Amino acid sequence: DSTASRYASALADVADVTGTLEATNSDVEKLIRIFSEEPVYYFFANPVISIDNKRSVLDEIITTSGLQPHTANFINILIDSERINLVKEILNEFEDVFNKITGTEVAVVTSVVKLENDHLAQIAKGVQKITGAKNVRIKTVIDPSLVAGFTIRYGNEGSKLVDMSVKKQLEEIAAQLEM
Amino acid sequence: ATIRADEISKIIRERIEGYNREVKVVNTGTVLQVGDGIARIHGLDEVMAGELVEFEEGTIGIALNLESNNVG
Amino acid sequence: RADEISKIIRERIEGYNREVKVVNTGTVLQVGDGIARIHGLDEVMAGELVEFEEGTIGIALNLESNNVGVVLMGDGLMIQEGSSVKATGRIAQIPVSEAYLGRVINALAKPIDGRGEITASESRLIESPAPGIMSRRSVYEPLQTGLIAIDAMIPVGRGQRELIIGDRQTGKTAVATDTILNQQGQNVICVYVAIGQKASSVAQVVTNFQERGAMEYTIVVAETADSPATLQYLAPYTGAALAEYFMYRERHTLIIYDDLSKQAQAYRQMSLLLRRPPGREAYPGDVFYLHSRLLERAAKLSSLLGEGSMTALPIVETQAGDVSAYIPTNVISITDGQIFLSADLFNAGIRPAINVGISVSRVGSAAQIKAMKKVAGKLKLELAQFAELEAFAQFASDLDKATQNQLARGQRLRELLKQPQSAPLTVEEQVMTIYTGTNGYLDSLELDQVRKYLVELRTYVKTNKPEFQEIISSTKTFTEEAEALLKEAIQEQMERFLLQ
Amino acid sequence: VSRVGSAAQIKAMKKVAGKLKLELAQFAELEAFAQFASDLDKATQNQLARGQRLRELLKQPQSAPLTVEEQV
Amino acid sequence: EKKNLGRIAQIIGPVLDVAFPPGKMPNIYNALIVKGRDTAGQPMNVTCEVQQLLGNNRVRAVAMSATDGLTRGMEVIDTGAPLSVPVGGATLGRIFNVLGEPVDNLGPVDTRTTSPIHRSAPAFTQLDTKLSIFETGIKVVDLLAPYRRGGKIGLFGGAGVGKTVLIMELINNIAKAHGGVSVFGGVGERTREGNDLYMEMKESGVINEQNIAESKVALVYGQMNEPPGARMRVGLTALTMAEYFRDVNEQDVLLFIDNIFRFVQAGSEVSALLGRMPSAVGYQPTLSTEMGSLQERITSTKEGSITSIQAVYVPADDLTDPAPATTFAHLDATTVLSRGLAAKGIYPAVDPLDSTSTMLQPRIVGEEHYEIAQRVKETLQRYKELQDIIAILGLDELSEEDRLTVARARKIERFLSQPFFVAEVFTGSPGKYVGLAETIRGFQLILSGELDSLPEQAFYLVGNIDEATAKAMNLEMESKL
Amino acid sequence: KKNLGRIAQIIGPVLDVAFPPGKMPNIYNALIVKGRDTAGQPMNVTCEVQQLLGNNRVRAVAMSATDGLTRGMEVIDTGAPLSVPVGGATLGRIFNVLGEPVDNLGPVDTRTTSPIHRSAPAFTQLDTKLSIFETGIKVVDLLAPYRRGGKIGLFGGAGVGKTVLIMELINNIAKAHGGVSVFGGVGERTREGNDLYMEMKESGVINEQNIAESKVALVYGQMNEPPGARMRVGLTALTMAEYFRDVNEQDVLLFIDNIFRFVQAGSEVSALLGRMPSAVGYQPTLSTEMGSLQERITSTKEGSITSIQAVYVPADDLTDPAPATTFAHLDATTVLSRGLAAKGIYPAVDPLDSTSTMLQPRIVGEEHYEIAQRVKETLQRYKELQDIIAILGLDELSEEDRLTVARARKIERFLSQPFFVAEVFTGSPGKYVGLAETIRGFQLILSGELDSLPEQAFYLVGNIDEATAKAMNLEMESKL
Amino acid sequence: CANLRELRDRIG
Ligand SMILES: Nc1ncnc2c1ncn2[C@@H]1O[C@H](COP(=O)(O)OP(=O)(O)OP(=O)(O)O)[C@@H](O)[C@H]1O
Ligand SMILES: Nc1ncnc2c1ncn2[C@@H]1O[C@H](COP(=O)(O)OP(=O)(O)O)[C@@H](O)[C@H]1O
Repeated sequence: DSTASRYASALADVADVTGTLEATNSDVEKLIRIFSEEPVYYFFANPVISIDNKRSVLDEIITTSGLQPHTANFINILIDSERINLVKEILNEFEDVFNKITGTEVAVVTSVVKLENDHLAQIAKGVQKITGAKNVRIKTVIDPSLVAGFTIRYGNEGSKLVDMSVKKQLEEIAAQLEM
Repeated sequence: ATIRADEISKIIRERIEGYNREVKVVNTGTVLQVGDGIARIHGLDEVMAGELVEFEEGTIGIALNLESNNVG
Repeated sequence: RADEISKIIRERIEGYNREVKVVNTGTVLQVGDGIARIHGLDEVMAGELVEFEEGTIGIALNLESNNVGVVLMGDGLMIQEGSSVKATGRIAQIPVSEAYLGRVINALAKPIDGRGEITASESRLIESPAPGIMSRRSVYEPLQTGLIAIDAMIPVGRGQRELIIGDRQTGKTAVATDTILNQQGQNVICVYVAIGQKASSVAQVVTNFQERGAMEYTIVVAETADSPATLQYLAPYTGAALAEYFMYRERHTLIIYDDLSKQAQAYRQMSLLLRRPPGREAYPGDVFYLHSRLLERAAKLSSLLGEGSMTALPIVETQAGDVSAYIPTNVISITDGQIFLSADLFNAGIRPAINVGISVSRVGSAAQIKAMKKVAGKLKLELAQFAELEAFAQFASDLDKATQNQLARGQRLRELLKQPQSAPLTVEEQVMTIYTGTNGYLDSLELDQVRKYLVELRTYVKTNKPEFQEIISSTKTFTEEAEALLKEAIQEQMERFLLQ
Repeated sequence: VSRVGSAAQIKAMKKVAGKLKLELAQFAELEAFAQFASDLDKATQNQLARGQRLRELLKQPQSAPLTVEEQV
Repeated sequence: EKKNLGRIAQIIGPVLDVAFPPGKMPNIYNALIVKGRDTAGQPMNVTCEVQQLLGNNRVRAVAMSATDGLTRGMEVIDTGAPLSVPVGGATLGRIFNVLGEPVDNLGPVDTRTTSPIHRSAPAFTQLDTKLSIFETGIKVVDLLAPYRRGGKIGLFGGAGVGKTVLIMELINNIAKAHGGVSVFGGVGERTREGNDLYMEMKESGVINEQNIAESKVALVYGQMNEPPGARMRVGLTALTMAEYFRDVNEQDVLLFIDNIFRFVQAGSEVSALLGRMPSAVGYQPTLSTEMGSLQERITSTKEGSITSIQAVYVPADDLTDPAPATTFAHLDATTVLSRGLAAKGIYPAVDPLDSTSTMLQPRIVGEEHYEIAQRVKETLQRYKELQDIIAILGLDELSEEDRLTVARARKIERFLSQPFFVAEVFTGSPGKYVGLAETIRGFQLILSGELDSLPEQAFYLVGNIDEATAKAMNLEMESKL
Repeated sequence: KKNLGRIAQIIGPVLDVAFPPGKMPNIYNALIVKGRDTAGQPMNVTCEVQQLLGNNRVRAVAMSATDGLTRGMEVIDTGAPLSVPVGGATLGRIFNVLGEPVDNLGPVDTRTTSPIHRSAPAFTQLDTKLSIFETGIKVVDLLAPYRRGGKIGLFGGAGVGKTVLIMELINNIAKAHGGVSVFGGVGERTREGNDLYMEMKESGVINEQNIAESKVALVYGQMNEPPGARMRVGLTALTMAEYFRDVNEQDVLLFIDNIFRFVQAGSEVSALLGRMPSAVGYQPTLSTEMGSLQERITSTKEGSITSIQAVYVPADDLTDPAPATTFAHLDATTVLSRGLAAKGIYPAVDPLDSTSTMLQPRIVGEEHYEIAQRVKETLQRYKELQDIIAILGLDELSEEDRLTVARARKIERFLSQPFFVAEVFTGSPGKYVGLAETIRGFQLILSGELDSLPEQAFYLVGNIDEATAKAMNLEMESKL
Repeated sequence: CANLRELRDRIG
């Protein structure tokens, strides 16, 4: 694994052993939305700033957004150790680890136009059957690359890919060369 | 170190249950990364540099080089 | 036909219908000047060559946790750090067929000569398990290397992986070409892979084969210098996959690699780029494993597998004429013997420059035919005695007549050994030559004229006593009729040579 | 070696002894080769004498300035 | 042991880093098979052992077969114990790879009993005291350079010198005279030479193709095709397959571990693969420890001796570099097979002069044995000296106080040549086993001065000295005709 | 283009620049850095992308000095792989690796610019006509003939030759060759570049009056340039030569001096770049980079790029990777030895080590091949008797072998040459001697017909007739 | 190798 994945797995194990899992995931989404917007990330980095000031402003930004107590201790430990400069990647891989532990698996469907909810739920049935995940989450992205249908980027991270799309004519012309 | 020996998920769970909470571990430590004859133990803050630490099986170890978290 | 050519397109257009398969597809983190540390490929077998969005196929060797580090089989300038790279179910295979005979190829088994495009429905995986010990057999029949030095004192039987190792520029490529050029009457499909050699030298070798007519049966797998690291790595395995097919289909073969030091240098390149820990000489962890994996798949199969035989003949270029370095000692531990081409013996006029000493052959006289088994024994013994008496070469001052005669015969025997460039000595000639030299029949001549006398003798014999051809080609034992015929021919030729 | 050659000397120096580098470096070979000798002719017996008298005159006691004529 | 399913996280070349659940973890050297899937469509399983732990439940393991085709995430299964080698009377005759599966395709081997590879050392109380001479059955070895039972032995000579007929003689003579069996342990053996040796065995009666479990060899062939973790562990596989024989049948076992420098080479390969920082000239840092773990289980336990015979190949011909240094720190008898002697035809080609043994000392061999051995070595020294001068002066011109020395030197150099129970397939001579007492008395009679009249070719290829007198008396009978 | 860069880190000559995610340059893509100078605002330092680190930043080596660059400086990617101006305008000017004029004349035109890092020529089109070449040197026209339209290597120790030989070879051939010559000062010392520029403009090659007429087109990435520059000035010379061989259809003669700099600068950048170190200290991709230079030099049915790279053997480590990889590419290699220079035999070309694949008899002429074989054998016999001579005395060997020793001395001194450009080192004028004349000289030398002349009469002599005259001069000076 | 090669030459 990576260090970010290790910290994310720690936070996910906490969200397991304490019954605050979905609240923890929502709080991590809030926290990564926070630790975007470069000024605050640069503030929590740049170790010349005193650790006391850093943890005090951390306490304030916790009591502002009202995070879960345990994830507040998590980001506080991240500040305590010198591995706070990884916090964006950690909160990013938390989605991976949370979904893997909870049993949900992400399926990215890319279609030329917005995909309707009924057929999206049918694609969810398909991805759920081929993978074996409980509450498969389909985050769709409208892309102009294709021509007619959809690509499914389900799997660990992008790895598996099934598609009825511009890849059809692509394979057609490519194996039409056949040289 | 980016991959620090004090970064096992179980180990950081022990620290993340309490950040600035109840008094730390005195003499009990879980061995990790017991590889090239050099076991990196987490905890053991009371270890004198050069201690004679014992293990579960009964294999004695000298605690020569003990870092900020891992008493190697 | 002006639209029938486009009508032909409709065939494949209606043919391909694209069922929905799973393509392992991940993003490219890092393009590392030959390596592309792509990310996200989870279910990719170690060795599946991937294809990018720009058609730059590359193999996936270094499968780390969060980034599969692939190496590019092409000039990877077009990768865009984000172009989703797809995997292929191929495990780095190449198509193989009989129609590769004569067309030089690269490591992709794509023809580089350009005079055609070889068709093939059978494909042998480039890396493959070598013959097991249930299938491998001991070496029976010899591979006539055309040289008296490497077919009398040190043989090379079919199935034995000898080693043409020597100093820089001593004749390793020329001796390997002499072997491939002799191997004409026989049925061996001689695959000559050239790793890292310049384009001009590969052109010179292929045009030499085409001039001599031995290019009908020779796949010169050619890897130019600017060819990427992966192809110079993969070329021996490509030629091995061709010769393994030709062997498994009952045909004896002869795969002659070129510069295994350069092959290991290309592996050093791709590994050190892929960040794999280096051992001695900065060569990576598995060099010995590597050279064995492509070099131990060369042996005689058994009767129930098809009697075929892949007889490797590597060329390990060692610098300053030593075996202490990593690659020469590794390939010497792998190969059944070796021959040492020494630059000193090369500049001293002995061409081929085959060191008569330490260049042992593990098989020994089990490979040689009965004629060689009888004559080359005395040849090896007399060359050993002449090398012992090489210290008395000039200081033999009216010494004992045993010493003087033995030293003179040895001095003549080494000019039996030396022979012209790309001159193939078919066994029917070299047996009579080694006989004439080892039985004193040319002790009368000086050191200079042995070459002219022997060329004239071989011509006269092969033109005027064709029963020797029947005996040596068919019976393959130096029996009484052949012996007496050779003696009489030597006498007549010596007489007319004195008449000049 | 000198990569500028006698192009960076006065005309007098290049005229009197410009071939001196190669002549002397050649005499070094004839000296090391005629240390061991048998039946030396007059060519060698006088050439080694010339080379000896040509080596022997570079023995400058340090911090003693030699004007250019004192070398010519 | 358990369904310890993990994922094969990182596969760098042969080394494959596997992860494990945080509960159960295989310790070091605990073999694990991965439920792999080959490109062909069959579920072939390449076996591995944990060479190193990397902490975060990921045990860095090296593979005993090619890793070409191992997806990450494949089910890796722990065995809970080191590589189970199918020891027993069953593994007497067949060829084996490192994991213990017969590759000679004859049939399956009884895995009813199996011992782990990495069993630890014997103990101080279990080691035996008396430095006991090991009667080989070669007159040269038994006289000049004796072998230590429970010790180590180096065959410096390469192939082509007659090493294969020598080791075949040693195995057949172990099965004939002694009560034990041998275990050829070819480590990194070039497969052509492997099949050469196997066919030489099958045609020399050493192993019976018609009768297995009656044969006298346990072939363990780690071919150089196999990854570095394999041909490294082939030595230890042969070692445990012989240690079962030792500590279960109380019989003298012979390990013919092929040239140790390949084992040390494989150790260097696997350590450079694991990334552990290399030591001196380039062998692994744990070179002394690893080669000592291979060659310390070669000890004469109270149950029985397990004496080995280990070829050693010095790279660039120096005793100085660590691998031959750490090996010669262990060897107890070093016998070189000489190429010129082999070409002469003084089979066995073992050189009488340059071969030496630490057992030769009188308190170990016997005072008379030490005296006669030192006198034979001095005589052969005298002959190696006078080989220069008998060319110039002749055998007659030189003094007749050492003409006796040259004559007895020819007699010794010939009498050392012994016909073998294996050379019967080649030449037709029956083959004579020569006890230590018989060769001692024979050399005492040759060197003392009685047999100064027998011809020189009467000692060539003969067994006991009375048989040499019989040869000479037959030559005397035929002299008239 | 327009894709601003914002250079993140500057670790020595290697600077990596954090592009936006969508708009990232490819590998080997020129990056002109709009950066400040030491005094004043405008300055354009060039960089080529070496690898894409994947944190939206790409590692680029610097073609100008890395001093004066700010973390955060704007930089655009050109999108063109470091184009170099070639054509009729490149004739006569000394060029940077960047593709600029260094001779302070009027700037070149950008009408016919060409990419510098292009693909190799395919084996389908390779012209292989084996024709010997007469350079002018006795030894390396006889003992190791050169292949016209083929690579040639002047290997040697530090200062044994290989630049005075390059100067004499250009002084000989650059007039004869109708096609232009493209000299590349790859990491050569600047003062020797100055000497070569002056010698070209004085020898009528540059023709300073009509600069557009010259039969030479120099590029200098000389010794005092950042390791990026020496990494690619060889490719600049190759791009000019490849243009003159692809379009102008004329056979060109590129001299690269110290091609070992093209590998050592690669080492100094590869260390910082993140690539792991190889053997004795060079880059990992030593062989592939060296091939990427050497393979583009091939006669390709449109012309013939004959080339003479003055390879530098690092301290005469003839087994080092940098010459060990170039021996495979170099056809008519020529190993110059400090051993045969310490005794003053110049040129310091080794008679034995210097070998060529144009010494095949049907290619070079039968009598010439036989004379070359006899000379090499006599020198090999001398090198084998060097141990007996040095220790046991000259007398302790045979009296035929003594004739072979004296003959080897005569030969190895006769293959000395007074160069026209080495007159400042010798003090004596230079004698250009053809091929047939040196063959006719060696025939009489090693045929035993003239074994009476003194050894010094064969030293530094143009032809055998001049040696005969010097014998008379020396015999008169002996008694006089 | 300029150190090892010189010693190989001297040993030869
Ligand atoms: N029998 C022979 N007669 C004449 N010349 C020979 C003979 N054998 C070899 N040569 C010489 O050998 C040279 C070529 O040898 P080779 O190509 O093997 O050298 P190399 O550079 O080591 O090869 P490579 O380029 O594969 O390293 C030619 O110049 C040729 O003159
Ligand atoms: N023919 C010659 N006569 C006299 N000296 C020479 C001759 N050739 C070379 N030298 C000396 O040897 C040196 C070798 O050339 P140099 O430019 O030093 O090579 P590099 O460029 O490799 O350092 C020259 O500087 C010169 O002084």
